[PDB]
Parts: sequence; C-alpha cells; structure tokens
Amino acid sequence: GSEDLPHHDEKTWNVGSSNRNKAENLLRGKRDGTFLVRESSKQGCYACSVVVDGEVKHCVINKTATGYGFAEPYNLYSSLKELVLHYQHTSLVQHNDSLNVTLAYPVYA
Amino acid sequence: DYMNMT
Repeated sequence: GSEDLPHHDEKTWNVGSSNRNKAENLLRGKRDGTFLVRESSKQGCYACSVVVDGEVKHCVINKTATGYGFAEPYNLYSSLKELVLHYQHTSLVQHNDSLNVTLAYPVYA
Repeated sequence: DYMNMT
C-alpha cells in the first residue's frame, strides 16, 4: 500500500530553508516528477521545485488560515506533508497546463 | 518568478 511511499518520511523531500539556487542544484539530471519543498524567498511562504519535461519548475506554497496550497480554492492542507501526499496522486495540471506531473519522487528517496 | 497556479 501507499503507506510504503517515501513521501511519508518528510526528510526525503523537505530541504528546509534552501534557496532557489540550491533547489535547482539538487534536481539537476533527475527524472521528471522528482521534487522537493523548501522555504520561499518570499518570507513566510514555502516553494515546491519539481522537474517537468526535463526542467525545474518553482511554485509558491501559500500559508493561509485554511491551510497550505498553491492557489485558491486549494489552500486546504494542514501541513506540507499533507500537501505533498495529496499531490503524489494529483497532477499539478489542475493548476497549470504546463505542470502535468505528480510529486512522484522525493529528491532524497 | 514562480509558476502561475490559478
């Protein structure tokens, strides 16, 4: 079952306060759907960096009263790990036609 | 610069 997924160990994908440049270093040469989460330069927000079509894409993660998320009406998740578990089985295409991947492979899995 | 997610 999905309890086996590496996503359940937050250390496989949460790279703390790493900046954009460090995120890009980490994902170089990785297969599509490899991802990480980190703090954003936008203080108090987070970011997801994910490989799509061989390129690293960066998405801000909002922190709102109803939860974390990428956009309304999806700012719903009580933690980063709930967000990550959701998008392990939800393509980001519902947010942007150019992000048609799941959060498939934690960078340190 | 971040992806537009709306």
